[PDB]
Amino acid sequence: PYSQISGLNALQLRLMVPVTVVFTKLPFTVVHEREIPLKYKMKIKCRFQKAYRRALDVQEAEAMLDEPQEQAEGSLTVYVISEHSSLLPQDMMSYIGPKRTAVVRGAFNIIGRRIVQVAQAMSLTEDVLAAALADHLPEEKRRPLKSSLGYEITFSLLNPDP
Repeated sequence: PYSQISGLNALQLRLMVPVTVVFTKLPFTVVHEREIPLKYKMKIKCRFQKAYRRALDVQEAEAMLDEPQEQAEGSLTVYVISEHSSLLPQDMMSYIGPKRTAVVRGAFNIIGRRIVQVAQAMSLTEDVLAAALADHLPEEKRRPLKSSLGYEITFSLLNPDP
């Protein structure tokens, strides 16, 4: 398939991260996306799809509210908490827990910027992909191990003087 290969020469990859924001008026479903410049024809564009769902009714909370069945790879789930909810310390405004669950104090642009910052911290920042693709980068960096179908770990104990 020479024609298909030539089409693949310029592949417009876009990456979608399903994030469901839960507030505690209008499901805005705002989408924030950006594209890091690549030196060659192939380009990428990370896309954030925020659901802005209303509530359906800190480590203690996430343990019981998170549904293990509703787990999707590369899908974040943040929870809006009150500006005085005291679930997290008042000096802490964003909480980044494990298992794709976050909490942000607070639709509005000011809070939406916080969700964007938290999502960038937890998924698909420009630096993560810069390591993955470096031949297309316009610039260390290549420290990450390369991709493979398998890896082998060997734990050797050196005993120079038995």
